[PDB]
Amino acid sequence: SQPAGWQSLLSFTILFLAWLAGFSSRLFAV
Amino acid sequence: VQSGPRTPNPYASDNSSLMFPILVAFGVFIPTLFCLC
Amino acid sequence: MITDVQLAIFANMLGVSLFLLVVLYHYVAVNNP
Amino acid sequence: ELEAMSRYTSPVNPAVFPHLTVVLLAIGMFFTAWFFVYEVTSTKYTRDIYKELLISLVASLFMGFGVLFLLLWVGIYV
Ligand SMILES: CCCCCCCCCCCCCC(=O)O[C@H](COC(=O)CCCCCCCCCC)COP(=O)(O)OCC[N+](C)(C)C
Ligand SMILES: CCCCCCCCCCCCCC(=O)O[C@H](COC(=O)CCCCCCCCCC)COP(=O)(O)OCC[N+](C)(C)C
Ligand SMILES: [Mg+2]
Repeated sequence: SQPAGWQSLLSFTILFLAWLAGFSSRLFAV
Repeated sequence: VQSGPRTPNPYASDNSSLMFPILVAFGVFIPTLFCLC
Repeated sequence: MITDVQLAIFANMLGVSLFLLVVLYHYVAVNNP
Repeated sequence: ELEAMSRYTSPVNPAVFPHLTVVLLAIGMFFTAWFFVYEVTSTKYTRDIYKELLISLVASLFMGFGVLFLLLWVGIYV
């Protein structure tokens, strides 16, 4: 378990959750 | 013009039929996490 | 259909989880350069 | 006649479309996360192609069925 692989997995996960939070906070008019 | 009384759903029965598919999914997942060796 | 309260709770919890993951990333990277 | 036939049931009980989505979507996600990790921590020589194809196949299978059940829970009825 290299910390580089987990570090990159964490980066990908946090970018995906940022995407989803940006998409989900913009539905209060729909 | 008006149809009449609706029909009861003949689909399933509780404690066996609802959880049977979920259990099939679980039982497939576990042997898939066995093909490591 | 989703209500307004459910989606507001969802947005709040997701933002909090985002910032927790930010601080976790900083911790990991600093501790193991 | 319409008298000798039986009323058509769906192959899956509708009230279990949600519970069968998440289970078939969590596992899938899990498998995908196992694939991605494997591709970050592996050098060109060490990588085995068979494990790649096999985990790709299983993750894609569960993810596809889960996407179908999700698509069918929201009300598209493919
Ligand atoms: C939804 C939005 C999400 C944002 C996405 C951001 C992704 C964050 C993760 C990126 C980190 C990748 C790190 C990486 O190098 O992986 C690539 C290989 O990289 C991969 O594993 C994934 C590649 C996917 C690219 C898409 C391909 C499409 C076009 C192909 C024709 C191969 O690495 P290696 O081959 O191991 O490099 C040698 C190891 N060194 C450390 C010495 C470099
Ligand atoms: C850690 C655990 C994570 C495991 C993965 C979980 C992912 C699954 C989450 C998806 C939840 C969907 C929300 C939902 O189902 O609510 C919908 C409301 O329908 C909608 O309009 C919302 C649709 C938006 C959902 C699309 C998400 C897909 C993601 C791609 C970006 C309920 O609508 P209903 O009113 O029930 O419609 C059914 C009744 N009909 C008459 C229409 C048949
Ligand atoms: Mg059809």
